[PDB]
Amino acid sequence: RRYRPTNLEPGDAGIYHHEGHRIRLTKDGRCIITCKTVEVYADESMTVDTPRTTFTGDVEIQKGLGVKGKSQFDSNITAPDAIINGKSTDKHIHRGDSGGTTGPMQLEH
Amino acid sequence: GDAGIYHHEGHRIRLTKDGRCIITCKTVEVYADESMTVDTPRTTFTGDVEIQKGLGVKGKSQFDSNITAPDAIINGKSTDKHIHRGDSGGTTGPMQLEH
Amino acid sequence: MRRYRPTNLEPGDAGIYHHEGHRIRLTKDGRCIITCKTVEVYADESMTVDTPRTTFTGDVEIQKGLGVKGKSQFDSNITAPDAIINGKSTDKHIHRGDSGGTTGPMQLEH
Ligand SMILES: [Ca+2]
Ligand SMILES: [Cl-]
Ligand SMILES: [Fe+3]
Repeated sequence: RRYRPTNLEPGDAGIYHHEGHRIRLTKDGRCIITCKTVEVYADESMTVDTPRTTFTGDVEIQKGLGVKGKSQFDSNITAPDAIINGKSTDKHIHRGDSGGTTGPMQLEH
Repeated sequence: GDAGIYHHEGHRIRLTKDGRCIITCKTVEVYADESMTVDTPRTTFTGDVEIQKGLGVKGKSQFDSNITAPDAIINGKSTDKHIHRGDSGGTTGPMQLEH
Repeated sequence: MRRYRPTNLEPGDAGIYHHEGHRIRLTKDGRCIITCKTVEVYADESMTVDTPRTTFTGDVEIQKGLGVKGKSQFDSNITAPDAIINGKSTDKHIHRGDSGGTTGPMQLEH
């Protein structure tokens, strides 16, 4: 897919490359960047301060993730372990129905 | 002096002292037909984030509030369908709703 | 940081450039490059990134909620106060036991 819009409106402000990619400010408070690739090199940090950020594609995080609010995953997640309320899911047990202990989490069957 | 681009309505992109790049607007739309790469030690979103395809995380993840998912495959084992060796040497049934 | 990359101005470049050396540059072959110490984006309503893949080389912190439509692969441990899996609390889940009764809730590993 190639998307290099060229329309301009009265009052637009921008940075424009002759190949067609650009950064544009236009009416109704909109900033629109249209290009092949965006690279950000920020020595210290990037902050995105907005009520909602949406990524339409895949996201890869090469170090860690922290989330303060609730997370909703619509498809399966995979992890080597999930520590849930201090308890390893991989190795958790239960008090069994005869008052002993079960073995650890096992493969479905 | 600063460098920047400014719209009459008030939104702008500015470069200013101490290596700051500042974008201030109502909406930001980034269209990148191939990819976006953000090379920085820490990225912080102050609001919600929605990812419409998949997520991959190499490092540890810390969720401070509950997560929800149709299944979590933990060390190769379905959480939704997992069982245990029972306390009498048989097998339990699969994960069931809390009592 | 990834260094040793081309940074010299080419014919046709368009940008904004601060005296200190940070910059936003558009260069050949459809490339946009932001180089600085800090990036601060503020969008009063929303930000949308429409791209097949977004990569963050460092840590990410999300201060409100996260939603993911596709599959998620976590290569290291995750931690949460609870995981509601197919409608069932992981923290509090039970099983039918091996003797016709029911087990207690999830307990710490041995
Ligand atoms: Ca039993
Ligand atoms: Cl049992
Ligand atoms: Fe269990």
